[PDB]
Amino acid sequence: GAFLDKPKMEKHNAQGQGNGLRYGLSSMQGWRVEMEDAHTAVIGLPSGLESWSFFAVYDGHAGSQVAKYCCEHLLDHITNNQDFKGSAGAPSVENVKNGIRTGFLEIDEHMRVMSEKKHGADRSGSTAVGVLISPQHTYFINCGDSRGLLCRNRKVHFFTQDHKPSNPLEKERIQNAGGSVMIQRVNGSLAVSRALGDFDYKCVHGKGPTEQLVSPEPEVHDIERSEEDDQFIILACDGIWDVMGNEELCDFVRSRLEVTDDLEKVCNEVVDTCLYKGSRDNMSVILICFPNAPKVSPEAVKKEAELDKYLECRVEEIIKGVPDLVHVMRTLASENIPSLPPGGELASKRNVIEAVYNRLNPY
Ligand SMILES: [Mn+2]
Ligand SMILES: [Mn+2]
Repeated sequence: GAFLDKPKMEKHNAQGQGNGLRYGLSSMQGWRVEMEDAHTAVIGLPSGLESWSFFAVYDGHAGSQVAKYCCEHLLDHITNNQDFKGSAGAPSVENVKNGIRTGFLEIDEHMRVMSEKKHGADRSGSTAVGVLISPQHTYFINCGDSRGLLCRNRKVHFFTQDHKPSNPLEKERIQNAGGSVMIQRVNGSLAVSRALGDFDYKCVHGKGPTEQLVSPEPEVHDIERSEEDDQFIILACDGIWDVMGNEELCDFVRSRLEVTDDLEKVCNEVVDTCLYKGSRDNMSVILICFPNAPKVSPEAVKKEAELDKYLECRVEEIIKGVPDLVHVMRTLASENIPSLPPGGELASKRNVIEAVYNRLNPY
């Protein structure tokens, strides 16, 4: 159980475009000794689902094996089961909703036999959150305390409910399986009540797969798509949500979008803003934009240039002693500066403040 001396801030990104979608993503190790986050991003799906897309963030615990496996294989376990292909024509809401349940339980069990057969030593587990997007529906999927949300019409239209042990239904299940919730943890150890893997928590004799201490059962929500009102979707692991709320991040992402159409950069900003707000976990963000996502605005760009220039002068004028960056940040915060990005605050502006500090105090 360890942190690094200094955070690994190297971004891993991806992007793509298709089916009237644009997407960006950013993943960062941060203060943690390991990177155990994984993700999927694919526009255009096999077997006659060309117009479908799928995205997901996977937050691994006690190693990355479960996450990494899910990130390569969860999609086919979901679409290649009889429940997903039940009816004859294109799959229905129930086909999709059940297909995901079956796909989740079947990959979990599949990993359990692989781990048994090969004598595997890892005792890892993983959250999953994502959307499966059809020409007319966004199907949110959640299993764990990773979280996604839909921004529609400038507002938080929907978000996923984190599976926490102390949530009433999860508490009920955990107790009926002969465990308890201590403070916020399953038997005082595990911070999530749902996850793939974690097989040591799925050994309760004579209880179903979905009635163990930790369930792999997903929660699925069908939201009907809205060409006119749908703006963007954020998926991210708990490393983000720990330090930003739904509305905030939603307002922040908007404010960034009005400045770039570069989505990897928007995801970098979210991730950095969070590290600077105190987050010490691995972080991974996916941003998927619909055609009526916020547009780059000339005025917004100008306002950011003006703010940036202002922040640069404030840094120099403060330097006059020679205070360190931590102290300059302190002074700047005490100045109560207007027009900082919404949700992001001073933290979302540290990269500008620090490059300036470095220009003026390089040694
Ligand atoms: Mn993790
Ligand atoms: Mn995490």
